Amino acid sequence: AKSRSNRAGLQFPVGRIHRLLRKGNYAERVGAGAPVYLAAVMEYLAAEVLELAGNAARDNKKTRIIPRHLQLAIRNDEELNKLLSGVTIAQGGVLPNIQAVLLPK
Amino acid sequence: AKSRSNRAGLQFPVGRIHRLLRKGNYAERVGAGAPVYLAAVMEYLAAEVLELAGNAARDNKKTRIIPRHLQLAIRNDEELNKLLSGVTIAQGGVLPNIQAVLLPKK
Amino acid sequence: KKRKRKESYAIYIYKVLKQVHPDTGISSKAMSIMNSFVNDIFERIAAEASRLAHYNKRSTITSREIQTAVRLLLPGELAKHAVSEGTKAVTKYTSSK
Amino acid sequence: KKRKRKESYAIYIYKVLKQVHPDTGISSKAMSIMNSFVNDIFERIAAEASRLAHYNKRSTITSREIQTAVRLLLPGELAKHAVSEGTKAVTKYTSSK
Amino acid sequence: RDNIQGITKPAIRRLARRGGVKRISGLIYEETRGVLKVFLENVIRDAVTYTEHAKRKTVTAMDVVYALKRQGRTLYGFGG
Amino acid sequence: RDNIQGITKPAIRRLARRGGVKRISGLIYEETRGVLKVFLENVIRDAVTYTEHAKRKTVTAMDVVYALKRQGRTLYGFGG
Amino acid sequence: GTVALREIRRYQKSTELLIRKLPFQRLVREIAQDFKTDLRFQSSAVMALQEASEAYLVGLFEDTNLCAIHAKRVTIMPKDIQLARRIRGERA
Amino acid sequence: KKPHRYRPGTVALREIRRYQKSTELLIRKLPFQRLVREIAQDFKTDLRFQSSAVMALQEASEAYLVGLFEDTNLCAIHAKRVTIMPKDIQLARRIRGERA
DNA sequence: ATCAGAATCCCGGTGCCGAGGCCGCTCAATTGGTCGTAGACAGCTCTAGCACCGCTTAAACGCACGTACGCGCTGTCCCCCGCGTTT
DNA sequence: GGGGGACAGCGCGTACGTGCGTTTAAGCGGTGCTAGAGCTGTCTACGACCAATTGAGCGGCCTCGGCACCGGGATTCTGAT
Repeated sequence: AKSRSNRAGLQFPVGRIHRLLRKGNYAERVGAGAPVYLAAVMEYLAAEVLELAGNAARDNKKTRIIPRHLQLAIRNDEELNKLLSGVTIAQGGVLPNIQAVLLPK
Repeated sequence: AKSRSNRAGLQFPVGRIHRLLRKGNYAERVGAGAPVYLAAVMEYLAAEVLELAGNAARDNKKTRIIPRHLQLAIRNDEELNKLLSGVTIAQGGVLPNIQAVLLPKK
Repeated sequence: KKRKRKESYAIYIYKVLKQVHPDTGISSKAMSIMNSFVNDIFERIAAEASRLAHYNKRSTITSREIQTAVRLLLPGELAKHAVSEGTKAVTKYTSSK
Repeated sequence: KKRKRKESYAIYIYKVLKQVHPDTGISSKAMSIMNSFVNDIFERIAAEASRLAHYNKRSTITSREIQTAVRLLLPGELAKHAVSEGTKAVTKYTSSK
Repeated sequence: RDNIQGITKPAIRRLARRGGVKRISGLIYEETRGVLKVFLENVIRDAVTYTEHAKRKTVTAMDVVYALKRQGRTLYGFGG
Repeated sequence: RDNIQGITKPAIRRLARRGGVKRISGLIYEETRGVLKVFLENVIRDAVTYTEHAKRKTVTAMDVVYALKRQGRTLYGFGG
Repeated sequence: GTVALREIRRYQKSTELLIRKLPFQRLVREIAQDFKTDLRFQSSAVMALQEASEAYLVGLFEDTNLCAIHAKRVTIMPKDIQLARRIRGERA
Repeated sequence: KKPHRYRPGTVALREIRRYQKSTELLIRKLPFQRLVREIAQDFKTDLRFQSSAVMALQEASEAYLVGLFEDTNLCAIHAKRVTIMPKDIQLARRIRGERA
């Protein structure tokens, strides 16, 4: 009748996350507010990643977000690079950076 | 009657490992030969560790295994150094190793 | 004759993009990378919550366990802001019952 | 008035020690280090077996899952030594079953 | 056929100058090929172990990303 | 009180000699103390979080082992 | 010197696979032949292996570059790669 | 007569050979306990500590510092020097990835 | 090459406090029995992996040439170090 | 108090960057087929659960002997010769 996602004020499926946690064999009993908190945390992370991807998309005048925007937006942020340290992005690369001794004199 | 440890001839327990696998929230269904396999693997790893520790202790003329013997045993073996790479051993140290350029000039 | 039903979040990814950027589109491999990121973060938080529940000898995971898991896994203020809003994401979850 | 019934492997590791080196003793600090090592490698193998059971979408862990976990986690000849001793342990356990 | 020479020294040159190197020695390529062979001898071996565990012989991308995340190199991309 | 002087110069000198350092510069001690502060402010903070989840105000060694194994520094010692 | 740094600046923006996929696929099949005989590979598996190996070696190359810069040099040396693998823990 | 003085570096290698075969804590226990309590005072006040926690923290910190000094010495040897430098420390940290 | 001179390794006297053996409890392994259920196995299908081959051309091999940086050497100046004394 | 070591300056030359002819096979793309990944049905042997039983695992005490500690002989680098 009424979904738990809109009752919690979020949009991600709370029932799908709760079903994944129940048969994911993490605990014998799963609480009610824990998948809601998980959905809120991953929704905030998704919003931050997508808004930084939109920043990188309007940097290079692109109306479609590509993983190049994700690569340029996951490494410029110090906190996201600290969290995602050994994370490899497909069709990615490195930031444009050149050392001072490599510059011409 | 007969325990599963003496049934498989292993010193390490099987019922304790099976209970820890069942109550450890690992899987819904837990097999029967897998705790026997785990007990055998733990017994061989323990035997290899104490064998290298006994070799280090008999190298140092000691009949009691100090953690320095464990440090000299694990880090000298390349498989134990590779597998236990980030493992910090309490009351231990480092292998005796001095670099070539840090040696005094003759 | 379909083979099987997929298990992803691409429609929810597009909806989140529509709330954040109503005029910017997405590509397919970007949604695949984003879904892989979602699954990895979900697995990390679930494994941390399971380990923390096993540390305190509890077979039940509540919101406090996953709050502590979010605090431990996420450095910076990204946990701390998620300390606040997720809590009120609990609260209007409880106020709607 | 005892406090609690703890869980350790003080008898088993000493039994293997007297099996191999009958003239060698061990200290309680080394006992604690060895028990922590056994518990940590047990947790690693159990997590690998659970992840491999979820990898095949299976709710049952058989001997093949822990065979693959030993083949993956352990490098060198110790992996195939553990595979051989585990196969012979399984056949001698089922023969004595 | 030995295809370790298929990684040509212009390709290693382009990869090294991608990383921010302006002068590359001639002996860089041999150790680069050796490190690549070690990495493809570990990760593909782990993927072979997964595929043998799956009662298959076709190496999937999910086994590849499983081998990559097992060694600590999390990859977002193919497979999911 | 501030205990930055608690990590004395002969202590860092002995830690460098155990690390096999032939000659120690005078500016080694400040950065060594800073790296020690960074590692301690990570591990002790994770231990405080672990203790705060456990409804306790006493920091045990088992939470220290939890915080060390969370960061990948596996320790076999006190606590278990 | 100038054209090398110019294509360096071009290549810090570009994202294509610099390794040609057919010799890399042949090398992957050659290495996998030693483990298990008569093996098949999905194309996405080969692309993921190529991307991850390229990213890992680019990280090794920039570690080598900063090691050589630290050694008061600009031309990289194999001993910089050895030191990077030793400190990184990738050297057995 | 002049006193017997050893060469500079011979004594240093002598205590390297002495300390590479030792299992004692070079840092004093009570200043380290004061430092641990001072650090934990920043996060939460009136926190109690076990002695085993302080000893485990001291052992882990000493092992991490010994590994850091080993990598710093490797960087200094790679830079054709026998004296370590702070740039060697930051080089070993950024190769190890410990700098965020 | 060659000298004595301090640092350290080793052996005997001894002592002392954790370590394994013993006493005794007690609680989780063991076993019997039963019912649920996930997967072993076999057909059936449909799909992409592989092999193939022709056309175009991107790019590597390699030679010629050049020039700029590793590196050997030399000079310099000073930074910790070994040692003595005090907290 | 000082003396070896970090650092700065300068020449050697050679080893790698750069340019171009040439070869080498990489890349794109239709075709078939077929081994095999996956889906569907069945029924079955293996595992979870309930309860009584026990014997090995663990708390407590002890007494002893392996290693901690001291000094004097011998060894072994080590600076001055």
